[PDB]
Amino acid sequence: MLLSDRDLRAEISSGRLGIDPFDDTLVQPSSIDVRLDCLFRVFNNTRYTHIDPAKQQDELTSLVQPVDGEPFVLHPGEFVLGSTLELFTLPDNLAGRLEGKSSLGRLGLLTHSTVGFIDPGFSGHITLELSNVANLPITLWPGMKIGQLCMLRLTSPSEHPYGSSRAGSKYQGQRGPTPSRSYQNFIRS
Amino acid sequence: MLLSDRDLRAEISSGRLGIDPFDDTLVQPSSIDVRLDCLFRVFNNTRYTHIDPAKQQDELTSLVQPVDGEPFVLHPGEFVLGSTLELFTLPDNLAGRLEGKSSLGRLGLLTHSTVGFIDPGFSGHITLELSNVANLPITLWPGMKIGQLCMLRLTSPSEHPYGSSRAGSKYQGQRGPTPSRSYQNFIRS
Amino acid sequence: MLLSDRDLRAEISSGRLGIDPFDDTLVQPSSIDVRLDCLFRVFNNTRYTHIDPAKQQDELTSLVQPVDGEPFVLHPGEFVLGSTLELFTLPDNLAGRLEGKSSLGRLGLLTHSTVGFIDPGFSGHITLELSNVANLPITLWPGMKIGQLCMLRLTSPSEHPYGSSRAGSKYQGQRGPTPSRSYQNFIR
Amino acid sequence: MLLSDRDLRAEISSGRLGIDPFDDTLVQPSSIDVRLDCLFRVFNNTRYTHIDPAKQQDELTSLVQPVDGEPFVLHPGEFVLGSTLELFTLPDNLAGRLEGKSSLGRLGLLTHSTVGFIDPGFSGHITLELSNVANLPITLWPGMKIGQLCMLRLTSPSEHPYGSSRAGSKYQGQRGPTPSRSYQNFIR
Amino acid sequence: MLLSDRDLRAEISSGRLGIDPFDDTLVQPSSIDVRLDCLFRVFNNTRYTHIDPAKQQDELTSLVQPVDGEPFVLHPGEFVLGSTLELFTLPDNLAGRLEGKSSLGRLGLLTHSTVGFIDPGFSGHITLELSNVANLPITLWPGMKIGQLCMLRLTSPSEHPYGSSRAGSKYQGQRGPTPSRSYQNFIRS
Amino acid sequence: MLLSDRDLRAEISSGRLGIDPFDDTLVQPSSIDVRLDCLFRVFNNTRYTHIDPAKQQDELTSLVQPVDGEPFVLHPGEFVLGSTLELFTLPDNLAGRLEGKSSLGRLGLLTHSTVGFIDPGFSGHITLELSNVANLPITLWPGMKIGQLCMLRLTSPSEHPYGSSRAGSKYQGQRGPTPSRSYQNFIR
Ligand SMILES: Cc1cn([C@H]2C[C@H](O)[C@@H](COP(=O)(O)OP(=O)(O)OP(=O)(O)O)O2)c(=O)[nH]c1=O
Ligand SMILES: Cc1cn([C@H]2C[C@H](O)[C@@H](COP(=O)(O)OP(=O)(O)OP(=O)(O)O)O2)c(=O)[nH]c1=O
Ligand SMILES: Cc1cn([C@H]2C[C@H](O)[C@@H](COP(=O)(O)OP(=O)(O)OP(=O)(O)O)O2)c(=O)[nH]c1=O
Ligand SMILES: Cc1cn([C@H]2C[C@H](O)[C@@H](COP(=O)(O)OP(=O)(O)OP(=O)(O)O)O2)c(=O)[nH]c1=O
Ligand SMILES: Cc1cn([C@H]2C[C@H](O)[C@@H](COP(=O)(O)OP(=O)(O)OP(=O)(O)O)O2)c(=O)[nH]c1=O
Ligand SMILES: Cc1cn([C@H]2C[C@H](O)[C@@H](COP(=O)(O)OP(=O)(O)OP(=O)(O)O)O2)c(=O)[nH]c1=O
Ligand SMILES: [Mg+2]
Ligand SMILES: [Mg+2]
Ligand SMILES: [Mg+2]
Ligand SMILES: [Mg+2]
Ligand SMILES: [Mg+2]
Ligand SMILES: [Mg+2]
Ligand SMILES: [Mg+2]
Repeated sequence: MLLSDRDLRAEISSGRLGIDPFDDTLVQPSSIDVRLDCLFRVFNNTRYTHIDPAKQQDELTSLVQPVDGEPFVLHPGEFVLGSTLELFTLPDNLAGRLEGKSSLGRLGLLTHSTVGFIDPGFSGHITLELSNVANLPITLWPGMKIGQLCMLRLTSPSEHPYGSSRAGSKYQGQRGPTPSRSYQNFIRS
Repeated sequence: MLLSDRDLRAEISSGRLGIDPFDDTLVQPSSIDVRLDCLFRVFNNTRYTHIDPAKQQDELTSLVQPVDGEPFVLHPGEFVLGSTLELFTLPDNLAGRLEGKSSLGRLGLLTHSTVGFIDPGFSGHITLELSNVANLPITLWPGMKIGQLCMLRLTSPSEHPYGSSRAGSKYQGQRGPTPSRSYQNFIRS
Repeated sequence: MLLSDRDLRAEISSGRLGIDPFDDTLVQPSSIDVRLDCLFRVFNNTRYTHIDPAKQQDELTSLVQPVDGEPFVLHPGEFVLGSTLELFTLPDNLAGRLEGKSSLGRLGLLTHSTVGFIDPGFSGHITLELSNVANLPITLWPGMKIGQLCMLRLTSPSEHPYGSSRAGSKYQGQRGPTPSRSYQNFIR
Repeated sequence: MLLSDRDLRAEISSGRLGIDPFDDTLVQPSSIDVRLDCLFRVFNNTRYTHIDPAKQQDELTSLVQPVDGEPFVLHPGEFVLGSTLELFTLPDNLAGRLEGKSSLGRLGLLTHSTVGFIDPGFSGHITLELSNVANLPITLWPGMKIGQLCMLRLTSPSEHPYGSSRAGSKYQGQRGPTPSRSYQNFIR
Repeated sequence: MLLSDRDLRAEISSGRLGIDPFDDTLVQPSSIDVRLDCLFRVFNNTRYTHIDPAKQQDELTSLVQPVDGEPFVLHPGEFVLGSTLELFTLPDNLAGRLEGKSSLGRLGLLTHSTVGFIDPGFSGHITLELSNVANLPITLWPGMKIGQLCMLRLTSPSEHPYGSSRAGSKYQGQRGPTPSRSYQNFIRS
Repeated sequence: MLLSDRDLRAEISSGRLGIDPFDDTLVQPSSIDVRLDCLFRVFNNTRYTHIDPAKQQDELTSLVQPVDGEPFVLHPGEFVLGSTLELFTLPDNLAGRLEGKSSLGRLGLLTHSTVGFIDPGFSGHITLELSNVANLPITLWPGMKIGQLCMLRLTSPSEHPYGSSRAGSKYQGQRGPTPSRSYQNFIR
């Protein structure tokens, strides 16, 4: 069951779904448009020879921030991490889905990739995997709309929400473009 | 809540969900298979130096149509825009999700790219961002199944559906592979 | 309507949703984490000049298996097919959605791509389209968590589920990383 | 034996080595700098599925010309054909070698491919295979210096020079960015 | 000083410059056209995580041979190793330079890897680094002309020619597409 | 006319061809092997939208130096600038040609872009355009042999050698991996 605009506003003003800062004009028929932050992470290490999801690789990424008023330039075939301006707090009976915007998709900007679910009980900023598949570089302007977020009802409240210790959650209360933490609790055969 | 085949047909023959032209044999257990049109847009401009979502960039794409009976050839690492053969009209209490087909995915043909939602009240053809990630070119045949569409029930009807002036919608009643219109109402810092 | 952890377990232990082998610690607040198998398919043919979805192209892929304890190395811009360790059986009133994991996405590993739908009544392993978009190769370890699966309620049971002959389904009971079968019943 | 600036000028003003239009300020210590024309060929066909050197493939390329004053934009990983402003006529006792310029190499501009020889007796413009390996598009301005050309003495005059019918030459007197003609006299 | 056709034939028929098999119709005004063999090496290992020129990496390449009458298909952005049909034996007073052919360069086929020089005294087949920069795959036909070879006079014969033990040569008498042997005698800081 | 080993050593020990530091065991039958320095330039700017050879673009590159004993990792499809350990001084009657090494070419390591000419009179280090075309990253070790240099005799001494003001030379006495200076004296 998917929340409409009427029921989204109702969740926000009742304080059960948190969006901060919230702006009413961003509410769309079925979802809410979200905006790009001003910090990015680039993959510009020259020491590592490979990425091993089983190891923590500290210096794999660098923090970059466009000079104010200037854009960040995403080169063709480059991959960077970005963040949402807004902070999201979901209750334990709602699930989120993050999708890109059609306007940007049509330019060749892939805006997350492969990763849907925002878990019930999640609280923090959202990390965005930004990718360019066009043959020109794209200029990203901090504060621009970058994606959109819709809410699904769950059948019943989550027994062990995100951030609870039974779930073993890696990203509760995350801030910037946060690097991968897969080495934590890594399993294999 | 996701509509099954039974309830999809029921929506179509009651005239609340529009598909044109409709073909019953395309209805799947949980979704409906959709077909590729015969118009494409290619990014073959040589004047622009970069893509700026904040500006309208008119001559960024060219319209192309395969000679009849011939295929469109998608080169490895190319990106093109395509369209659906069908025209979709959604009511204000249903939302749509577009996904690729597993048979094509396994060949290295991406269909949706970063984007998912179809808004309640939307009406028109659907633009497809087609990409090739294999190491060989892929021949696309106009009229082929290219993807699939499922419908989600909303919690309550959309207050300000797609195309309504409160939503500020850019694509209502779109026809061919439509270029990006992100410059319209563009916000930033 | 999306099943929570409580209702997922309830489906599994009532035998209506099959996961094999099942492991309870893989159940997440809204979904269940799934693990990578040890067979892959690589696109290393040098005879074909193009891919035609309308023709069956037999030798388009090769089967590869890492030497035991070793990883499979996914090169930047490479595309391979993988499989899930688990075998999934869905009832005819549930649908599934497969998504990647945020920890791996942040590394540049795209796990499926462009396909989300598991059909009511589907039974088999899941084939995964694995892709690397970083500028370094990634080591994939067999048995690692690779993705996650949630379940949606349908409005009513599927009239003609997956694998039923009215649906014309190509992949019922699939085993390894299965090649594309689009040539079957191809329309244009 | 490689001609120096002194001996190059001597060949040009004696009329044995033709450069047209010639400009004396383009002569360098060991070579002569050459300039980019204003016509290009782009590979933007969507009908062909592969390149077969053994077949003539007519519509493989399109002719493009920047609007006057504007640059041609070479995208990262694109490949285009260009031409020299100048027309070169070599005698039958000199051979030419074409190389890029270090100022452009350092920007990521590959300017000819993997080819260097200008055969004795060749006459015509030179086709340039232009390539970008940087991560940003490069703007090429018509009339810019794009490469350089030096001359080697042969041990003795060429018995059957370029363009002679015993050599079987495909490109004698070529004009614009000329598409490949490998299908002519193709052996296998 | 560069040998012309006249002086090339004279070297060949005097037995000082060896080409086997020799074909007179391949002699060009300033060079001699050379043909592609029928064995290739592809880089299709999945165990190594990086290339270290300092280590021998045995299974880095696989030997492949087109089925007879069929072509080898070089994919866009692929890199393979090939060989010359001919076996070259240079004297100790001549140097060779290998270059591609203009007809193939214009199709997007790079025939070697930045490499040029063939050393006085060298004897064997030549390994070719084959590369595709077009957006379509190229079909290479065994026995096709693939490049060309000219000869430069040296100021005086080579004191310690190629293959002599003072030179420390890695490839004397090579046969097929031979993998890199840089690990032999590798120096660093 | 191309100098052999015998005549190269003769030029070096007579002081007319400068190599510093020189090492005799690097002299090869027809050329002299050269070694990689320990500074690189990477193209990691995020402000510029395109490369314009006609404008100086200051912050286009960054200086990077591997931690001592560690390698520099060149990623597939990356492009960096490097330098030669040695400093070359050529006389005004010799020309140089730079080429890669076959052992590295076979690994997928491109070592100069399209260029090759070293001008008579040139003095300084040589800037190397390093490129990776394999599907795995390559580790470059500072001090490794990276390329080779041969010498051609000119017909007669250069009238206006490199670095002379008539030639208008941009790179005389260059030190590290020097960025492009094409904007200087740019014509169009
Ligand atoms: C999303 C996904 C599904 N599947 C499985 C579950 C689906 O029910 C099944 C079919 O997916 P479909 O998208 O329906 O594939 P298809 O429509 O091209 O072929 P068919 O005629 O069988 O419908 O494949 C995968 O194997 N891998 C995946 O990544
Ligand atoms: C997912 C998808 C949607 N659509 C259609 C259906 C959506 O209702 C419509 C708009 O999608 P949006 O994602 O909302 O595009 P937008 O937010 O950038 O622009 P707008 O101001 O109009 O909201 O586009 C496509 O054409 N192609 C696609 O791939
Ligand atoms: C989809 C998405 C989610 N998130 C957030 C919301 C999710 O609830 C949270 C974790 O997503 P998960 O997919 O659950 O990541 P994970 O399973 O690898 O790690 P964990 O142990 O924490 O479960 O990350 C992002 O930051 N970026 C994204 O693109
Ligand atoms: C081939 C090569 C030369 N060089 C040196 C030797 C040359 O004498 C010098 C200039 O090469 P040029 O090719 O002449 O560069 P340029 O013509 O663009 O600039 P200029 O005005 O200086 O002529 O650069 C390198 O630094 N790196 C290289 O890869
Ligand atoms: C190197 C080069 C040469 N040329 C010219 C000068 C050469 O003499 C001519 C042919 O080069 P070749 O290398 O001989 O081309 P080819 O052998 O494939 O064809 P042909 O039968 O004519 O020999 O092309 C270019 O146009 N562009 C270039 O980049
Ligand atoms: C240019 C070229 C040369 N060769 C042959 C002829 C050369 O004399 C020989 C070695 O070339 P080199 O460039 O000298 O290779 P190297 O210095 O890395 O190794 P070595 O210790 O043997 O000198 O390889 C090829 O096989 N393929 C080619 O593309
Ligand atoms: Mg929208
Ligand atoms: Mg289906
Ligand atoms: Mg999880
Ligand atoms: Mg110069
Ligand atoms: Mg020729
Ligand atoms: Mg050597
Ligand atoms: Mg060269």
